[PDB]
Amino acid sequence: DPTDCADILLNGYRSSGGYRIWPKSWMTVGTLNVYCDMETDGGGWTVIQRRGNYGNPSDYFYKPWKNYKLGFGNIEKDFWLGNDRIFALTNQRNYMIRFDLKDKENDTRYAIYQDFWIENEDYLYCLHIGNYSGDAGNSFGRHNGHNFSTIDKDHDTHETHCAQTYKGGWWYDRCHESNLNGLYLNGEHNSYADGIEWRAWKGYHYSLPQVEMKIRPVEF
Ligand SMILES: CC(=O)N[C@@H]1[C@@H](O)[C@H](O)[C@@H](CO)O[C@H]1O
Ligand SMILES: [Ca+2]
Repeated sequence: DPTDCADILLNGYRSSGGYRIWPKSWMTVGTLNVYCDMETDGGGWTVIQRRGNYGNPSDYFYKPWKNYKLGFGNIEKDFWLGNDRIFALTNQRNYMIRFDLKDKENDTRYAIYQDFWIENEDYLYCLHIGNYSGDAGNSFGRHNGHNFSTIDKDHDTHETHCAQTYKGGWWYDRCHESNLNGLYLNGEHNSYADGIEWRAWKGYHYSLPQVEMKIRPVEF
């Protein structure tokens, strides 16, 4: 019955954690276990990505198209939900995406983008995002309207292979201002922009230790 975490919240469940949901497209992707953040600004957020120090290698997110398509990781630790699943959820209705970022000093920033959705695999999971708001700085905006790229599939608009240079699966442009699926370098680093970066806040030489991407219906 519940199609996402907002529905789960409206049904009375107030605690954060894993829940089974029935997206409207369950006939194809099936039911899914998702992590629901029921605390941030009222709750009802379905988490689609998370980075943290959970024991996985620093290059854990350095995976090919197939892995990003199907998803990988544990929803209670660091993971990527899966593009087919993200497509299924973002298309069942209108969602906004929220980015929660935290640095090593435990300070935090967030960014909200309305009308968040991606197209299906045939269209290379092209990204769509609306207006920005928040205090982290608008570093995801430049990615609007770009294809998804991975180490084995260059779909960006640069002469080089953005994914191989910056190490993640992302909607690379030429190449990025945000790189949340990059290497887990934990803090300051000399290498150039290949860690978990959010340019508008910490520049290109600081890999955020903890980040999360989560969605909630606009009509919440
Ligand atoms: C990590 C990254 O993509 N840095 C690019 C830089 O290579 C490019 O020359 C410049 C053009 O303005 O824009 C930056 O955002
Ligand atoms: Ca290229």
